Amino acid sequence: MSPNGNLIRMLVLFFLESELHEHAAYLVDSLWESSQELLKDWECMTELLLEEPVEEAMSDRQESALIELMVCTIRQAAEAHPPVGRGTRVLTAKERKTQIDDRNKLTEHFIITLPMLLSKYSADAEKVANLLQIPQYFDLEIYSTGRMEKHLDALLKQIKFVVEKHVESDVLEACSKTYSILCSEEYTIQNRVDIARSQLIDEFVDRFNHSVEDLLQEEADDDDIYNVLSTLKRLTSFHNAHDLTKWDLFGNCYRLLKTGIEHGAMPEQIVVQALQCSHYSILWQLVKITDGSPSKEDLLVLRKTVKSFLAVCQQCLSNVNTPVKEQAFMLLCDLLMIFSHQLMTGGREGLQPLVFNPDTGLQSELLSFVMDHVFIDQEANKIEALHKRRNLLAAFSKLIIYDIVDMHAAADIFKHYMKYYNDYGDIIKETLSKT
Ligand SMILES: O=C(CC1CCCCC1)Nn1cnnc1
Repeated sequence: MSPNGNLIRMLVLFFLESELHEHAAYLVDSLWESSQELLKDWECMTELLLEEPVEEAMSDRQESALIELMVCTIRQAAEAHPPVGRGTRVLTAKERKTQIDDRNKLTEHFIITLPMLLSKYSADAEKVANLLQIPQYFDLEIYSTGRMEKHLDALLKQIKFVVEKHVESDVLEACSKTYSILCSEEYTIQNRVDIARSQLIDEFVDRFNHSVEDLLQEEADDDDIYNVLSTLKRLTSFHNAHDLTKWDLFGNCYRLLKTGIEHGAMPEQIVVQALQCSHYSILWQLVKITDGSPSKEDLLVLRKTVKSFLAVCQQCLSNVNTPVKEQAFMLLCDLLMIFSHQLMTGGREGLQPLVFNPDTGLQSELLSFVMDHVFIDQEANKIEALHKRRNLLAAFSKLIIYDIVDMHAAADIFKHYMKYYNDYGDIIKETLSKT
């Protein structure tokens, strides 16, 4: 009750204060055999999180740490295996039984308690994002079984509050994925969630559209810019896992990107998001066309869309802001692979009119970026920025392998940059081998 409450408070302290466990998931995993009973006292945890003190309060950091530990215990309980990077087998009868029992407990519990947790910590993005990892583990059918419809409403109310209050890409993506899990994985609740999710979108599409018009008709305000970006961010987040094509979003993103090209003065984040959103619209347009039996004119309308967007991403290579370039590049190396001749695989030869070969000028520019932005002269931010450039190359690399860009002019650049390995590598190798 409060005995487990002391232990858990001290366990949060031992995690934070000692750098003996760096990963929460690993700490939990390590203790799991010995301290399962304690680590699945979820009523204790939510209590510690939700109650007000008598004495000694929790500090903001330790609350955060508790939530993270809690989410890790939930996973391990639900999944019944160690986390990614500690894995290795059959569940025994009793282990399976415990898994079903634990899943039931945490679902009933968290259905009721997750809306409350989200309410209290609604503005703490890192906490909210961490809490919204929880529904993926629920036994969704219990939203019907328990006559628990009141708490699904409750959750959806809070998810609405979160998206409405936040712009962080983690928070938003966490929300999107959550609607995703509540939607498609039970018919009973599907109709209810779809109604709440579609009403949410609507409110933002209207705000976005009004804001798009505000900005473009306009001397443009900081408000105008915050409204366009803020709303767009929400929609782009969702547009990855939700098919928002019924709202013609591609049109207003295209206006923001063309205005930015013409007059040069569109904020980098609006441009980056507008690109990402348009891209997501396009992929979803494709999915509807693959799966349906499309006519000639369907294909020809999608083609014109794609040609007009590849034109835009090309032009965006020349944007001063290097995040735009990277995004534009990323999308080019995505799209030119997608609308390659691969598109006519699996008896899909109807799609020929959608195939695109990038011209010489575009291949030259897709070489240019690599010379300028993968291969550059000159803590935690640099190990991250490296893996990005690594991905930018790996995405370019696919175009080389299938002769979509000039495979010889590419390799020439790879020569030029590997020169010091070919000229002095052996000598540097053997030298370091004797020290
Ligand atoms: O947060 C905003 C507006 C917001 C729009 C959605 C995400 C980008 C930023 N502005 N800002 C204030 N101080 N620095 C930037």
